[PDB]
Amino acid sequence: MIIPVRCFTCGKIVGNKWEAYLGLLQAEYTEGDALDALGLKRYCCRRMLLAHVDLIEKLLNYAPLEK
Amino acid sequence: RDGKLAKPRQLHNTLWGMVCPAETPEGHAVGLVKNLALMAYISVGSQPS
Amino acid sequence: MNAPPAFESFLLFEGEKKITINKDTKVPNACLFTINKEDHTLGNIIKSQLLKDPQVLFAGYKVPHPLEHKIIIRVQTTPDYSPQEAFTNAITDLISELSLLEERFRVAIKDKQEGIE
Amino acid sequence: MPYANQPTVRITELTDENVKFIIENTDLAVANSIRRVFIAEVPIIAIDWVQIDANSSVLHDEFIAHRLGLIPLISDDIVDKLQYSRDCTCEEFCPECSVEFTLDVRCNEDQTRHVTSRDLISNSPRVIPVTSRNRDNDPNDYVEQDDILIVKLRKGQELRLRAYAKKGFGKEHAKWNPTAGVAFEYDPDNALRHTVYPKPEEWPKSEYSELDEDESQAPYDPNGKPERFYYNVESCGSLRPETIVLSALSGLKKKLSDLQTQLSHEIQSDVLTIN
Amino acid sequence: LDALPRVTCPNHPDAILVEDYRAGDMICPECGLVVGDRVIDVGSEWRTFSNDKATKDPSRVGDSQNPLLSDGD
Amino acid sequence: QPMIYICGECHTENEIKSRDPIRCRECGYRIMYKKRTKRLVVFDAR
Amino acid sequence: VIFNRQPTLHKMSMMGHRVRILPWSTFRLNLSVTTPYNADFDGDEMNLHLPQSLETRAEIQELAMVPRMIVTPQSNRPVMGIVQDTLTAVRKFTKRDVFLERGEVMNLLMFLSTWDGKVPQPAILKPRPLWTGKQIFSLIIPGHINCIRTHSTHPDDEDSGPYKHISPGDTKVVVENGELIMGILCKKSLGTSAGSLVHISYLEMGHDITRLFYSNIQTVINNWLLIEGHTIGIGDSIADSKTYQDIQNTIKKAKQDVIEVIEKAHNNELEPTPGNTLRQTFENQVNRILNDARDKTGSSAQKSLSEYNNFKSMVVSGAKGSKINISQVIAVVGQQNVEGKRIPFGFKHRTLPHFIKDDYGPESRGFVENSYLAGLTPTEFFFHAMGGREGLIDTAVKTAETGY
Amino acid sequence: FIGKIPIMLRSTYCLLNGLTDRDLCELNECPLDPGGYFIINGSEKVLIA
Amino acid sequence: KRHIDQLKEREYNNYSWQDLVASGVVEYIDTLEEETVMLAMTPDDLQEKEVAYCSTYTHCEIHPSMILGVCASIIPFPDHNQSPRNTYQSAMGKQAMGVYITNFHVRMDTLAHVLYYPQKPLVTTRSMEYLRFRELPAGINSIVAIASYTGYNQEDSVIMNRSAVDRGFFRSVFYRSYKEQESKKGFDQEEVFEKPTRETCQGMRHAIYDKLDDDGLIAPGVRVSGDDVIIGKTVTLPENEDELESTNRRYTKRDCSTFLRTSETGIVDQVMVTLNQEGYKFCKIRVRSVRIPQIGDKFASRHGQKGTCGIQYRQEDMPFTCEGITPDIIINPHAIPSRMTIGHLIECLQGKVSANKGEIGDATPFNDAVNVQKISNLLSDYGYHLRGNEVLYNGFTGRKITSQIFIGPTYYQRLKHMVDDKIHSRARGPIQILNRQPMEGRSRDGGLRFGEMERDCQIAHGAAQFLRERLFEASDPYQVHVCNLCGIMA
Amino acid sequence: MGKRVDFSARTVITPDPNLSIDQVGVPRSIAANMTFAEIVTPFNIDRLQEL
RNA sequence: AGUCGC
Ligand SMILES: [Mg+2]
Ligand SMILES: [Mg+2]
Ligand SMILES: [Zn+2]
Ligand SMILES: [Zn+2]
Ligand SMILES: [Zn+2]
Ligand SMILES: [Zn+2]
Ligand SMILES: [Zn+2]
Repeated sequence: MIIPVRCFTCGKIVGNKWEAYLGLLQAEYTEGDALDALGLKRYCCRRMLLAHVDLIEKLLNYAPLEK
Repeated sequence: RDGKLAKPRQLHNTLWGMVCPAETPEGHAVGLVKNLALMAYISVGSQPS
Repeated sequence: MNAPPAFESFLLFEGEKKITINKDTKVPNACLFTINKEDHTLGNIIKSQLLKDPQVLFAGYKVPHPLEHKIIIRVQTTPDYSPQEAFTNAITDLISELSLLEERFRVAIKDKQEGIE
Repeated sequence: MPYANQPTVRITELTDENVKFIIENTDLAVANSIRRVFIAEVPIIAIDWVQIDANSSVLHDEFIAHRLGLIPLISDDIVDKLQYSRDCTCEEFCPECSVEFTLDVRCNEDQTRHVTSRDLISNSPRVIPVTSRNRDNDPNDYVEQDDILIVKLRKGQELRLRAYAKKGFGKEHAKWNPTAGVAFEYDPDNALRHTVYPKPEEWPKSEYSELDEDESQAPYDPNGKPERFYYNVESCGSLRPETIVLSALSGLKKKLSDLQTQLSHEIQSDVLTIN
Repeated sequence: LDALPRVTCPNHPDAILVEDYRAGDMICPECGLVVGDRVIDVGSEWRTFSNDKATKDPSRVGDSQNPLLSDGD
Repeated sequence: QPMIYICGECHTENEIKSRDPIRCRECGYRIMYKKRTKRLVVFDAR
Repeated sequence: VIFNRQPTLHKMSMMGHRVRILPWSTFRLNLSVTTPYNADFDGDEMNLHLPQSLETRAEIQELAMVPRMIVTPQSNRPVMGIVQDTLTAVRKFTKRDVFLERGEVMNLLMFLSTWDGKVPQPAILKPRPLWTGKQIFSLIIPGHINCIRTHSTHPDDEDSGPYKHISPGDTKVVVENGELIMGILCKKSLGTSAGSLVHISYLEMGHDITRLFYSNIQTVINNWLLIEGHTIGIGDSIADSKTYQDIQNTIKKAKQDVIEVIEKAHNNELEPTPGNTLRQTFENQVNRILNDARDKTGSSAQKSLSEYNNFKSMVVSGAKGSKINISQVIAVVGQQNVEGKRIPFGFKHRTLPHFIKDDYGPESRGFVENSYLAGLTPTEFFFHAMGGREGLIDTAVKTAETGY
Repeated sequence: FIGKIPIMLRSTYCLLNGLTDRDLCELNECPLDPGGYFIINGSEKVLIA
Repeated sequence: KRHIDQLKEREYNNYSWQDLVASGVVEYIDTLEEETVMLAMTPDDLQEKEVAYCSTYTHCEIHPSMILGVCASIIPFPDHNQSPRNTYQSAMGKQAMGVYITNFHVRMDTLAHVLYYPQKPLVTTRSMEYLRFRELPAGINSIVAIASYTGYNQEDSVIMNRSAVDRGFFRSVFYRSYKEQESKKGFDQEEVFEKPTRETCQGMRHAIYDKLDDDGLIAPGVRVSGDDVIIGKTVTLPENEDELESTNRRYTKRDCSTFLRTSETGIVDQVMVTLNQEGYKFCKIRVRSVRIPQIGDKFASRHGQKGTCGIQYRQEDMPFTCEGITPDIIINPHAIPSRMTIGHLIECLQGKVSANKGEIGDATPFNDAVNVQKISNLLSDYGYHLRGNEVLYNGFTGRKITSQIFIGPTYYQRLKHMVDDKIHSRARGPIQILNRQPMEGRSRDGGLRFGEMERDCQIAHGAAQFLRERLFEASDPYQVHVCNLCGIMA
Repeated sequence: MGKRVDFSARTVITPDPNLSIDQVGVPRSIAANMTFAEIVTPFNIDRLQEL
């Protein structure tokens, strides 16, 4: 689905770092470093962004966003 | 079905890479319902001619 | 569904009262305070302020059941000094420590810092 | 009273994002309860009623309501001017106890649109908006500050709704956490032996253990007590970190003073017959 | 008692008789009422197959044979 | 008057509010998803 | 109400309880009655019946009610004793090295039920106040319940060491006048063993005060547990270089000795044991070697465990799992077997196509060298699944037959 | 015409067998759906080996 | 390796697995033939060989972990687990919920559970790539501690971080589709979809017909509940055969409308009207419901540890560490040793290192990686205790916990079977007419069976009045007159 | 010899250490749906009248 | 029926 606002574990807001993240992977592939530049030090916030799958982009392709 | 202990329930030696070792129900049907291995394939049949 | 509304965790009920005091009969000069709609945040601190007091013989609190917002405090003092007064004083004393902590904190923030507001 | 400590404070380091400090000459329960207050008892403003006019998005209604419920609100302006829904005399909501937002967007373009909190707007004056550039063309710009991403949309989809944020605190729902993180630590050389290391050499020394600066590792002291508590309050940005601490101390004072008044009311109103 | 394919409120002549299916009782709206001999609808009742097997229907003590085409099955 | 029914694909109103066959006019589909109530329904964010 | 479960294997499976209303949607049960119902909370449903008269309410209260279902006539020992996590926390708590400050004792006292209200004098007055663990436990033990012995855990010695004059080796559990004098409590004292402490409370002071005693003990020990903690991590699964070399070296000795028995058999130098055939003798002999290897190495692994280890504390307390589990986790999984014997030649004279025809050597036919920590090699893995299946099937077949 | 035989889903006789990711997303069928099972009176019916 | 370079080339070339078979470098082997081959486990072993074992091999394994079937491949380090432990996971993994196909928003499946924020596992097996399991995840990476904390979690239950379930952890949407047909059906009797009225129909259960639209069926977005009647079907039936003014009222038609008896709360998601294969006006209506993880819902790690959520605590009371990263689940330490599911423990340590490094972790069973010591070593380089533990503070009194707790990520599953569906009670319900005894399933709101075996137990109790109450006065009590002169009831 | 009964209930079970050994915690929905038939006396009449 | 729960 979409990225959950605010990491489950601790509470730090995180949806805001998603779009910035995909730009980093196109740049510096060092996923550790990319996560680091976004400021997600502690690993629960890091798993949050690290493990997510952005399923919405597939979902958007169904013709009828009308139903 | 329902009252009959047997050896066609126990994983057999030949099921090596043919049928998943540990993917059969935990109920009374245990070991009778098996699950195909990942690499396993099944012959579709052909004329011997 | 059977889950309480989450605000019911801390709002006092209209037929309830915040604290209740009952005597213990097992030993002389002792009391049992019931604090309703409160938790470890309150219960644990009041225990420590009372134990600081040297006239207090015993002090302890227990949350009777986790699903149930309520704590009990048992306190026992010397015959020469009512246990109720120690409790009232223990809060006031605690109120005073937090007030001094707040004044020192604001002043410490007031120390040559920038972006303090 | 002739046994109350002197609980002293010291700020180490401060930013707009976090505030890190050390408290000395206090009890652990004080150190502890204050921590539980930073999480639960600091009140704040977050969306609490969502009414949806139209939802043609590729997402179900409650899902939009939920994600929206977590959007951080700049309560830098004192939430104290604004009351609680229950104490406030008015029927339902009102301008004095509630804050009104509207979101109305649709994807007419042949390009995937992203819906973000900047699209949500305060009917209320700009003292309580979403955390997105309402106060910062920050010379320290991060070419985004999109605050958050509510949903994604393709051509022909629409989303129209209104929402009423309220003051409430962390004890009732997690959306009202003022904290992003709240570190707490004490006795970092394990002197008091409150934890026992088997093979004590395998553990890494903390950032405050640098006392002995020696590899001698954890000297014992049996007469000791807990002192010197280290904190690191980190804010999600919905409230200035310094302000979170100060409001917490006040809320706990208001809460204690109320218990004292209630207890006084026990002997003042309907006199106690304990003796 | 022959005079009630469904009227039987002793105190006042019936107005309507409502069926409280889950409690299994027949209730009379303007008093208390319980005139029961409960039967939510005997066609729902035969559905006493569940954890027991069903789509060979051992509980099939009654075929239907679609009689409304014929003169009588 | 349930005179709405968004279509199978053309999404035009069916307009049927009677007993006539549910064939969408202009558009061949006869699967008719039903439009939302004007009714207001609140969701708490919790 | 009476509450129960199916299958109702025996009278203790269905008993009277008092309702206590709570939020959310499930039946809550005092952890200690889990065993007579044989429930878990791994997802098990339970059913409740509410009697409908005063005669049946009287009949349940007087006959079926749980403090009265304690000592079963099924085998005149208690049906229920202290279980799970609390039992490990009681072991950990009664050790002679546990000491408490005035604050922790007051907190535990506060959780007790029948507490007279008089804080006992700490076993250490100076230099600072300290209460010992056994001491606080003595407030829980009813009026004057008094056991003996029941030390019989791994500790102390296998009967002759303690007679070497009794040098307080600390294991022996002595209680007098209802006050715990010495020694750690465990499955042997508190468990459902015929000679146990819980048995003496029931038998001595009556059913009700024993009922409050179960409640009382579980609650006090669980709070102490909260400050103490308990865990398990890979730290518990690791020994040392020296143990691990010796483990490998001992398996190397056993494997080489099997090859010696195979060579003796192929040379036809071997002779049968009386009453048996040559294959049975060969098989009896190799089986004796691989088990003996396994037990020697297991006993080595038991010897290497440090006393701080969480894993050793659960087995020694008698909470869950046994000494053999520690062996398998730390040293070697050991022999696999179906219907008793080693893995059959399911192929033509082989076990897997990976092996050569006729390979009685321990690996091609059963026996796994690795531990659960090291991981099982592919073949080792599959042969293990054969041995695990026997256990799954037997559960289903046995369940039907006993039922009948 | 002699009768109607059920088609197994996404086999070469299904309509789905040639289409790319784009056409299948267009048709409203998930590209990731494995297929291989019949559709009978609106029910997915899979045969068991 | 030249064949490999063509396989890399496939990204823009016609070369394929069939070409690979055409090189004759791979063969297909049935179980009868597999008996007569000499089969090397791995290229490594076939290489080192000199006098090590034999040299007559004829085939070799393309990868040994392939012996697993579809569900067994999800479970990471399956070889560090006790074998039946793997079998319970293969059942439960198949049992979990998540997203089950992408186009699910337009499918009218009878019953579905969709998770909000599924994540791809931090620890993975290489096979999982071939399952598109990266596309359709089944669960979430929890931060887990194996501790005892409050004893709520004994005997296979778990303590959960309630703020984590609040910030949206493991939330799900649930859908049920109710379906109804307007059959022309009978000779003269007829069905119509329309809003019933107490003036002119037979039936009229006390349940509310007012939510029905004038069309005869409700509409999307309206909140529904336990007694709501969602579709208004009616059956005109008596034609008028009861000759002569059987009028009064409610005589034209009986009611049989379709109403909620399974989804005791929710919203109407969709209402869909069409005509089915028979050509009758036909309907499907879907209701979405949202399940919050609660005391009684059931979860499992991937190594067959299922357990119930035994309580939930605020993020204040969870134990916390250093930064204060409080665990979302605490699974009880007594669960591991007796079940020996050691692989679950490697997954935390593998999981901690992957999340922390930022690289997703390999857990494919058979490799040369010696994976326990080397994962531990990486973790120490990052700065934690080299073997995983952490010093966690007591969440209540803020104190430090005497020992350390083992904590880190693990993929967890919320399983289909959830408390709110199973709960049941009866207090005088409907009665079946073959026995005049209570109903059997909840589908008919039934009672429970006081079985042959439960009966036997009460005898052993000697509670005869209660045995008599339950097998008689509580279910089916009846009064009969018998003749005295002859024992026959007649 | 074994029939279905009325006044019966079933749910998933979960552990509660703060519970006495012969208590069982029971959900509100089951407590409100289940009933017990009390008989009215000349003294508890006032309490039942309250209920 | 089968699937499935313990
Ligand atoms: Mg058990
Ligand atoms: Mg169980
Ligand atoms: Zn976080
Ligand atoms: Zn107002
Ligand atoms: Zn009436
Ligand atoms: Zn159309
Ligand atoms: Zn007669």
